[PDB]
Amino acid sequence: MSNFINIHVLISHSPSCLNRDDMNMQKDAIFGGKRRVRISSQSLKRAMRKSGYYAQNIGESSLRTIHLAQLRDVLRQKLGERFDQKIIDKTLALLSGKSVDEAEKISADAVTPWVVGEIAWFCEQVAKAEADNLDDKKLLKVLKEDIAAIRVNLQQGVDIALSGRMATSGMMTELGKVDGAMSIAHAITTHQVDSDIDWFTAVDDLGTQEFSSGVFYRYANINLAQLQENLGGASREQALEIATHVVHMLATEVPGAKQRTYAAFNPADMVMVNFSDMPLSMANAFEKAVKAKDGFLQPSIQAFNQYWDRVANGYGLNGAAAQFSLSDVDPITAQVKQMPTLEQLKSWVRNNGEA
Amino acid sequence: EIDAMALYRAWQQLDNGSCAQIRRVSEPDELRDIPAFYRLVQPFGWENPRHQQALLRMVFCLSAGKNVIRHQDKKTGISLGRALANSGRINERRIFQLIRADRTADMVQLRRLLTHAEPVLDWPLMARMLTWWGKRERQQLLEDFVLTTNKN
Amino acid sequence: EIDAMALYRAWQQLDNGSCAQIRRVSEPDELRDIPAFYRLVQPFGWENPRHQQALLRMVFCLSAGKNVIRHQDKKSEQTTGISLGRALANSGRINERRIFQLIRADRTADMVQLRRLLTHAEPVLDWPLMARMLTWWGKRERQQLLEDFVLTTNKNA
Amino acid sequence: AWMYLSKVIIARAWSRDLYQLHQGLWHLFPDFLFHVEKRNTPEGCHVLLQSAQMPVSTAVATVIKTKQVEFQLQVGVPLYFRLRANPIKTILDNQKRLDSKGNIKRCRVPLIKEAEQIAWLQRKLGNAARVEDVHPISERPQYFSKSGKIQTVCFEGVLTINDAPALIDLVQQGIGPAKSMGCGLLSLAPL
Repeated sequence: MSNFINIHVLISHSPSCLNRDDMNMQKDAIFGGKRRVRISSQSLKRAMRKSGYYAQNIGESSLRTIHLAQLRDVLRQKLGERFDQKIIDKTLALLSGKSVDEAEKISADAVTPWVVGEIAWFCEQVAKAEADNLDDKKLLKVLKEDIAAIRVNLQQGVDIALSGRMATSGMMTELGKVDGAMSIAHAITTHQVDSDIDWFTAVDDLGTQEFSSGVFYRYANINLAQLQENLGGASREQALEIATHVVHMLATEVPGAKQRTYAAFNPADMVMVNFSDMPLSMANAFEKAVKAKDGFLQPSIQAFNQYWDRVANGYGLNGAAAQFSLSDVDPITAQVKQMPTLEQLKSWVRNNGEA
Repeated sequence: EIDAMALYRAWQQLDNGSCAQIRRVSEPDELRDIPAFYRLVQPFGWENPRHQQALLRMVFCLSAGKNVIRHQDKKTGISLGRALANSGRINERRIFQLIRADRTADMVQLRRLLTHAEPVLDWPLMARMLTWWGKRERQQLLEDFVLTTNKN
Repeated sequence: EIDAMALYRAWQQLDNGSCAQIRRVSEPDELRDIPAFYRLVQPFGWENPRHQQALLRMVFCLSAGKNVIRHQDKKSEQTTGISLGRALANSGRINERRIFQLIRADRTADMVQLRRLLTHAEPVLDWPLMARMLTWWGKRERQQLLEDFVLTTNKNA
Repeated sequence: AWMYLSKVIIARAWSRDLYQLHQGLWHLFPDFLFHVEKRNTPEGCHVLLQSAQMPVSTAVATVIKTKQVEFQLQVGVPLYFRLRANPIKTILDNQKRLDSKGNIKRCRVPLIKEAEQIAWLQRKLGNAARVEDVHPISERPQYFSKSGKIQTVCFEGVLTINDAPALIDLVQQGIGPAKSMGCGLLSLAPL
């Protein structure tokens, strides 16, 4: 029973039109002295969130906004048959800290994530309080007593239980603070994307590099205890189910229309999952930027494996570990159960690292 | 918000059987007993409860006849009280009688007035008035009427 | 003199491309390397060399963002509106030593630090007053900034 | 089929604008093609320069190194390449502005789709070489002061040669519009 599960992913896809800044340029980042192409974790997260896989296997995603008026209209249309409009308005008002009239514009302090199931639950508590002659103050007081009952509703807002939420006003300041379970890094390429060439000297002499594809390292880990808590006390099984869908999405999703370069042929380029007591990232396997052989993918896997060996042996990691890669690279010595397909890896995660 | 001119033009183009079938109600809520009504107000958000008690009123009034309420564009246009006063067919005491009438009875009186006067007015303005329809709005009605009747 | 609210209104209605392109500078003089700047500040007398330095400063601050500096007109009662220092102090986001190290910061060091403070504090203030302050920007206008900051913080507590 | 290639720098003084870079470059020559490799450093602006004539260093335009090359390319061999250009389309103004001659203006508009840009590359190279691998690096728009704006793209990748003299023709002529504002220069390298 280890508390952290670490997801290491090597993914091969285009290095362009993925994640741009304010000036039409693809994001990047310097690592080990070389410029890598970067996809930013906000982008990853939101790409996963709005993905179809998520919609079909996790649920509906949170409703993030700053427009309380329009949220008011939405909540009326979506809950209006179940509570009276006045109870809805009261509830949104108590949670946001703003007055809900029928004005045209009502802004919160910041863009906040909203779960409609959660809001509905609160509507229940508000209406019940109204029938029970409770003032807002002891309402807040009693709600503070059982929070897990509020977190149960995050099973309809899993993205929030995963990546967290802060509130600055309303009752949400004491009932709505959620500490995210999943930590996720920025995707960085394992290699330099600028062509490794001095064009001056080169013109005298008139591994092979890829250009329309690049190899990215994605790291994420999930704090199971934390996920269970944020979900209102759900079981380690439900945890592991969600963590599994995250291993999948992390291993497969590319922001925008684009997808993995070899999407139609294999299901994943390289994936390793590893249970542990303390999270640790493998990015340092690429501090020394990878140099091409037949492209960048298997020299990257080679690096990943060599480093995994040295770290595991050095720091004494005897937690469960599984890896999926259909490349024949020199094998990874430690007790790392190899997985023939992706799905088998996913089922190995679903089963707490034994299947 | 709920489109009002749309609904107006909808009513106006309705088929005679339908219109004749809706006209038969004698109380707004009875519209919920009539299929044609639902077919009419489906596009204008009847499915959203917030609007229902509004739609019910709007339609009820329109149900005075196919061209009883005559909409005229503004050059705030012409208010209901203004119009009823302009007609010259409404005695003041019926507005009196209307603004002290109870729930539902008020609307019945209103529709009767509409059929008697055949007013010319800014339909969406009336639409909003019906949308809220409280003590405020009734008082506003009587005031518009009085102030008009004085000058004319 | 230079019309302030005009320059503000022009900045509020500039096209987002030009806007983002301007924001990107890291020193007022770098604005000279940008076309959108010239088109922006030409109607307000950039062509007169007396007014140039000033404009360079004003725009630089505005370059914090299209809606970082929120103008608010002075109340008819009050003789002047909300000055910069009061605004910053009112933000609650600025530390006294930032202001202190601001007024002791050298030509140039100075504007960069101010812009950082502006983005951080997103102040509501009487803009033309700020504009004047930027027009002159000498020892006593700096010292006045520190005064307003310190005194407002003490008043409010 | 000769040329020479030189790494030069222009002091930040003259390197403030695109046109002034042009000027700085011709003033060290009593035509050519160039590629900007570092725009402002404090020292100034690094530039790779392909030319017919010999640069000699000036007050604002410092020549760092110079060597002089001619091309021997064997067909069939694959090579790495780098090219900054501005893919466009020429249309009638939708704003329907008019020309001095009296009729509607023409406008050059950038191609803003990846596929279109690569298509533009393969087209422009045509029979000279086939592109085997390309990535189309998006860059920030460049402005200049007449006054105006060009939108470049930087292709890096791998091509295969299909007609050596044709490709060499391309390399010395330049590829695409705006040759005088940094684009056009195609650099080749051995795999």
